[PDB]
Parts: sequence; C-alpha cells; structure tokens
Amino acid sequence: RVSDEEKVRIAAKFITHAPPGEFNEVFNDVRLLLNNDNLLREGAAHAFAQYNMDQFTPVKIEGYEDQVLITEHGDLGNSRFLDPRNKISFKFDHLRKEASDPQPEEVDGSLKSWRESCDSALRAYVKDHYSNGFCTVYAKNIDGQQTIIACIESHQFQPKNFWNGRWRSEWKFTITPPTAQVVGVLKIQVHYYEDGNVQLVSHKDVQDSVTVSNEAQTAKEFIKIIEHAENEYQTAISENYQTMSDTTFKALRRQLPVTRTKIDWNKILSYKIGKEMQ
Amino acid sequence: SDQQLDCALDLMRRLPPQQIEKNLSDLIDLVPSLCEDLLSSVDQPLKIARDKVVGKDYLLCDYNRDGDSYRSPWSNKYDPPLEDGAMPSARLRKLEVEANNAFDQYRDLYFEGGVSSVYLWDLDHGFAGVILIKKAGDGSKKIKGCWDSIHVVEVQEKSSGRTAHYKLTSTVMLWLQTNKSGSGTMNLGGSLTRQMEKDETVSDCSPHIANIGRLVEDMENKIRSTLNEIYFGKTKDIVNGLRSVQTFADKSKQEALKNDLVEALKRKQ
Amino acid sequence: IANQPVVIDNGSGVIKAGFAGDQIPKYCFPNYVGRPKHVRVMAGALEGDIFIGPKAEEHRGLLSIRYPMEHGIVKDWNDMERIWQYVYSKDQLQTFSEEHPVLLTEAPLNPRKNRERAAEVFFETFNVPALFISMQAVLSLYATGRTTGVVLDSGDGVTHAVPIYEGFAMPHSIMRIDIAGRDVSRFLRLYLRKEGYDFHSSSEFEIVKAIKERACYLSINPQKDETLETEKAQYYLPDGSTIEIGPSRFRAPELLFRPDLIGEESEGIHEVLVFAIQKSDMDLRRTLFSNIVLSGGSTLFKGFGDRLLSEVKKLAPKDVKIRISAPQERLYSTWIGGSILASLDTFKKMWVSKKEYEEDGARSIHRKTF
Ligand SMILES: Nc1ncnc2c1ncn2[C@@H]1O[C@H](COP(=O)(O)OP(=O)(O)O)[C@@H](O)[C@H]1O
Repeated sequence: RVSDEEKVRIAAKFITHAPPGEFNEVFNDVRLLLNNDNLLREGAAHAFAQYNMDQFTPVKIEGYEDQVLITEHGDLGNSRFLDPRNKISFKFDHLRKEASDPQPEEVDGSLKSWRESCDSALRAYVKDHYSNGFCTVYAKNIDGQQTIIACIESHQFQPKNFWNGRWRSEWKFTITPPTAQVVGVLKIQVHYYEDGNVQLVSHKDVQDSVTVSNEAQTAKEFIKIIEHAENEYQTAISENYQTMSDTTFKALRRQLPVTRTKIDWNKILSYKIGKEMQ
Repeated sequence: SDQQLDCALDLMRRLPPQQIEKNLSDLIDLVPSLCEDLLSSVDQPLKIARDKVVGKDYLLCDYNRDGDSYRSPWSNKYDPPLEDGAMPSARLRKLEVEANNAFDQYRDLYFEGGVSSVYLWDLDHGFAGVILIKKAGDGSKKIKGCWDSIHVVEVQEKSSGRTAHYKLTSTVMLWLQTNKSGSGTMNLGGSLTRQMEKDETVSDCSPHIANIGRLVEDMENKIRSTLNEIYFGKTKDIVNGLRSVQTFADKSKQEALKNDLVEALKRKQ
Repeated sequence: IANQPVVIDNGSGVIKAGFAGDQIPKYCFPNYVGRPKHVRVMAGALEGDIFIGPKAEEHRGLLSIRYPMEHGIVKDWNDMERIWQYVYSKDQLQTFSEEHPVLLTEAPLNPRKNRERAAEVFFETFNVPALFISMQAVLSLYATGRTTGVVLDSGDGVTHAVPIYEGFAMPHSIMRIDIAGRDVSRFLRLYLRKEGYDFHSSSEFEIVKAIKERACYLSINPQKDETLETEKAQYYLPDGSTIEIGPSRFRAPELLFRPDLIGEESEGIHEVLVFAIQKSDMDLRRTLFSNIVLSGGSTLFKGFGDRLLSEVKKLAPKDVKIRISAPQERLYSTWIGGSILASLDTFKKMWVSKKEYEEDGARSIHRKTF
C-alpha cells in the first residue's frame, strides 16, 4: 500500500512543471490517475495559486477589462485579487475566471499614477508590436520604495499540430529616489510534440540603475531599455539558431566524414587501409 | 488502468524527460498497479557499461540484459556473472564485434565520443538488434545535452536469391543546454521517431552492416534536417509571431496596394 | 522620364534586362569580362583591352574571362559597374541614368549590404530617379498568373524553391542552395581529365558549358547507365575536331540529385522542394502540389521532372496532385513578370524618392525596395 501523501507531491510537481496550455487537460488526466478530487486538492489548491501567480495566468475583471495577470501584488490568498490600476478588491476563482464583489481599497497610491502612463506607453508598444504580447504593471510601495512591476504574457495555444508556446517576463523599475533601478527577468516556454519533443526554455535577468527625473523620462527610459534588450535578445536567439546549424550539430553530430565526402563500407569491411604505417 | 495508461501516455508526451527516473517514480508512486511494463512504452536513457574481464566499455540495454545480467560483447558475458550465458550466433557475435567496431569508428567520425553498441541476436530466418549511441553534452562546451541514439534494426533475412529485408525504427534524444550570455539560459531538445524498410538482394560486398550504416546515417541526416528546419524555424515562427519587432501602421496599406495589384491581375485575367 | 523603364534580371553567370511593356528581355548577355593577353604589335587594331558582348562572344580565345558575381554574389563590383555601363551603351540603352524608373531583381537570403552598395552606386553615382529591386518569384507569379504556387528558378549559379500564397510567401518557407551546372561542368571536365581531356582555359571551359547545355540528359534509372556505357556520341568542335561523349554523360547531370556525394553540405533538389513544403501549413500543401512553378535554364533537361517526381513519390506523403508548370520561356517569365510590374502606375511608394532616399539611406533601404 503506497502512501497517498506522496501523490500530493507528485501532482504538485505535475502542476508546477506543467507548461502553459498543457495544464488543465493533463491535470484532469492526473485526476484520472488519482480518481479523486479531495486527494488532489490537498496540495493542488496551493499549487493552483502559486502556479498561476508565477505563470502570469490571464485574468480579466469586467469593470476594467485590462486582462491583468495572476501574480502576488493583487493577490490576498483568499481567492481575492486586487486591481493594479484601480485597487479594487474582488473575489476571483482560479479554475475559471469567476470574479465578483469589487472593493476599491486604499494605499499611498502615488506610484499608481506613475505606472499609469508607464504601463500606458509600455502596453501601447507591446500591443502595437507584439501580437499576443500583453502586459500588466502591478504597483506596490513596499519598504519606502515604489515598485513598477511589468508582467508580459504572450501565447498562441492551438495544439492542432501539437504545438504551444508562451512568453512571460517581469521587469521592475524599483523607484528608489534618487537613483532607481532597472531589474528584470525573462521567461520562455515553448513546446511541440508532433513526433518530436520541443521544450524551449530560456531567459535573461539583468539590472541597471539611473537617477529619477520625472514620469515620462523614466517611463520611456525603462521601457526603452527592456524593449531593446528583448528585441536584442530575440535577435540573439535567431543567431543562436544560426549557431545551432553550424556549431551545435557538428559539435555533436557531424555531417561529413574525415574526407568530408563519402563512406565506403566495404573498405571498412576489409583492406586494412594502412592502420600499421605510422 | 486503461484510461490511466492513456493519461500516462499524454503525461510522458508532455512531461519533461530530463526527470525520466523521477517522473517514473511519480508514475509508480501514483499508479503502482500499472508498474508492469513501464519502460516498454516509456523511453529510457542510455547506461554506461565497462567490461572487467576484458576492460573495454560497452553498453547496457534490453537485449543484452538477461533478467538483470547484461551481455558484454567484449567477453560475451552476462553481468552479474551467470552460467545462464544464452549467447547468439558466435559467428554473428564476431560479426557484431566488427559491426560495433566500424560503428565506433563511425561515431568517431561524426561524433568523436560516446559509445556505439548494436546488440543483436539470431531469430529463425532473420533477427533484430538495437543501435545504441551514448554521447551526452560534452564538458568541452557549456552547451550540453544527452545524445542517445536508440534504433531498432529489424532484419527479415530472406534466403532464396541472396536477398533479405530490413526495417529501421529510430529515436535520438538530445538536449540543448546552451546557457551562454548571448543565449541567456537557452534550453531545447528532445527526440524523434521514424521507420523505414528495405528489400535488398544482399550480396557479399555490401553486408547487412553496410546497409545499417547507410540507411541509419541517411535517417540521421533526415532527422537532423527536420530538426534544424522545422523545429527551429517553428520555434522562431512562434517567437516572432507572438513577440514581434515590427511596427505596424504600414503593412496594412502596403498589403492593400499589393491587393490592388492582385486586382490589376484580375483586370487582365 | 515617364516612359518605358528597364526590367533587369540578375544571374551570376548571365545577366538579363529589357525595356518594359515587351515580352522578352531586350538585352541578355553573360556576367563576365574579357580582357586580352597579347602585345599590341599592329597599331590601330582591336584596342580598348576590355570586351563585353559581341566581341566577348566573338574573340573567345583572344581574351581573359572574369566573372564578377559568384554564387549570385558580386565581389568584383567594379566589373559589374562596367557591365552596367555596357547596358547603358548605345548598342543597348542610348539613355542616361536620370531617365527611367528602372526595375531590378535580387534573390532573397542575402545580406542587405549588397543591395545597399548597389543603391549607393545607382543613386550616388548614377542619378537614377527611381530604381526598384524586388525578389525573383512574384515575376513568375505574374507569368503563371496563379496566386498560390511553389516557385523554383534554376539560376546561373543558384537554386531556390519557395512556396508563395497570393504574392505572400512565408518568411521561413524558403529553400536555397547556390548551385547550378557550373561546377557540374567543372566536375565533368574533371572526368574528362581522368579520361584524357583537360580544358583548363576560361573559354575552353565555356565550350564545355555549351556541351553542358547541349549533351546532358536526366535519366530515371538509378544504376542502369552506370553499369552500362555509351558509345561516345561523337559531336564536333567549333574548332572542327572530334568530341566524344563517354558513359559519364549522365554522371555529371545526375549528380545534382545527390550532390552531397561530392563532399557537399547541400540537401538535394527534391529534398529542398519537400522541405519548402514542410515549412508551410497543412491544407495549403494540398493546393501547392497542384501549384508547382519551374524557372531557369538548369531546368532544361531531358528527363528532368520525371526523375524529380520519382523522388517526390518516394519522399512526399500520399494524396498529392502534382502540377508542374514548366514552359519554354522559364527564363523570360521572370522578365515578363517584371515587365508586368513595370506596367503599373500603382508603383507609387515602391518607386524610389531619390532625394529623400539618399537623405534616409538604410531605413529607406529596408523600406522602399523589396
Ligand atoms: N539548354 C540548357 N541545357 C542545360 N542547362 C542550361 C541550358 N540553358 C541554361 N542552362 C543552365 O541554367 C543556368 C541558367 O541560369 P539563369 O536562370 O539564367 O540564371 P539567373 O536566374 O541566375 O539569371 C545556367 O547556369 C546554365 O548552365
């Protein structure tokens, strides 16, 4: 008799390591493997919570419809999130987008005004330049420092040809007057499975610092830096594909022989080509 | 059970196989009733094998294994040392030594490392065997992976008219643990699965081994091509499609004028 | 401009061009220079020391051949400048640079710097009002008339198969290998030297290229012609001497099916085609089997498409309705389509705003011409 407690960590590992799009369906398959929802929800609830908080799971209240992302800066832990733009406290289910009872809270709210135009210009560029690239800038005045939290999700999940792929990235303009910092991390998770496994995962995490001027300067400054860094690294990824074809393959599986032309198998079968000369 | 088996198939189909042993542990600790033929469906990695009576490296697989005793083609012995040494055709055993020798040369031609092992046997008219090439991501490069070339050579060796048949089953695992600064923390990879057949009037100058090296190499090239093209461009398609670096307010009008050109084409056709 | 400009087709070996509105490129000539090698003993004789055209195609063994474009890429830019000047000639153009919104082609997969340098020439040096340069497949789309297609064009030193949809191809479904019968004839000459025939000179090899365009077929057999041997189907030199053929008559042309045997990282024509299909969608492939476009001179082969389709059958999946469009003027078809595009006044933003273009440069290079 196996202890079913092990299955809690099994399904938790399954939930956490599940790529986006490939989560609820095979998650139900994991339930079929378990045949119970209670045993599943013993740890699946916390797994749902954190797995959505980090994967930038798309959420959208009807009162604002900004298509916010599930994170920790709106979350309260009681399945009740908050608006990063109009600080409404509202219940929000996680196996679906069942959200209700908007309650506008109160905080220092200065930073919110800053991230309004910051996310406005940012989100404008991201929408007008990335297809499914959509961001959400959370805001929090923790430790006497304003925090600009950029969360970008981008996917296209139509596995009709057994393919999925999603982009996520979080960049924090830690407004620490006078010199604020440009902190950030990327997130890549692409997957193809029609006859061949494809698990693309990559990122880049950097940080810089510059003195606060006003709202517009720092907005275009931070977003421009991240913008170019992302486009730059996207180009680097394209070149990485170029490094695959020539280096990586031939670094492991070469294409040509030592004579670089052909292979005479019968010559391998006999003749002893001169294996005793030198 | 059956539905749970299907769930495990989709699971493994979507699970990251760098945790095959831990994922298999999750599979056992989750459904131990279906712990029967786990690795029959679930694909396994390769295992190192060093002979001791001979002192030469070989490989660990299914057919060389006798219960728990793997066959060493250097000594043709079952490890742990058993008197259950059911060994195939000794002439074909020596031919297998020559084949693995040629393929070790071959892996030193296209790979320069790893271990090649085609563990065969001797059925009624024909037989089969497995191609095993273990070459992980070398320490020479931070970009790594785990090259595992597992293939099934299925020789339906005919008799009348010096002819025979061949059938290749294939799979090569490998990761792309490219974590350079320009690559960031890039990681990709996997394995494919293809098959092909042959009905050759097998002469003496071109043995079965020659056919193996030939079509296997051909298949590998097809695989490599398929990877490099379809999957890499596919990923880049998704990349540039989702996260583009293309400013709009232009493509609409330009494609509109292009459609006007198509209209002009229709004006004459 | 406001009159007939020129449509200019490239070619690493043979460049083409012609006045718009017509159906044939008015002037076509190879891509090299002929410069002699002997002492000007008799004064007042043929002097100028640089020949292109009729004298080049006339004084074959009297000059020194030099191709400025290699693998479709020009490196002897000054020689191409002079070739362009040959186009500007009274035998050909009788015009100035400032007289037409001329058109030019360019195969894809190339660094922009080539096109940049060409723009620098035709705009800084030549004061061309508008010079557009595009791809080398929409031209064929105009010729065939269809919108969905798989354009293949056997260049002078290039090969590239691309599936397009209504003049919108995928920026990924692109297949290309810079190769043609050039090295095929070179290897053919190699055979000949290992058969007793070396034709190391420039023009001496051009005659072998005429043989390439003369006695090269494409059988469907895998080893039938290899095990057998032809009886040297004796042709005769312009010199007026013996020209044997030898069994190898297929070996050099059949090599392009399996060109990797020469120690090449290529993929093979049919595989190239298949990969172009593979990089596309799924339902479109069904239509693209019924949409096959062939162009170029290296398609002119006895049993070309037959062996190609045999490879397709042995490689492509089922439910395929092959439709190969391989007419005669596959070369002109490109120029024809270019003339069709040149017959358009809707070419407004496409034509170069010369002044502002030079004031912009790089951005305009990536924006106007494509
Ligand atoms: N009649 C022929 N028979 C065989 N090959 C030919 C024939 N005519 C041309 N070719 C080959 O095809 C090529 C023609 O290339 P072309 O399509 O003009 O180049 P581009 O498209 O680069 O201008 C030449 O390299 C030549 O060897």
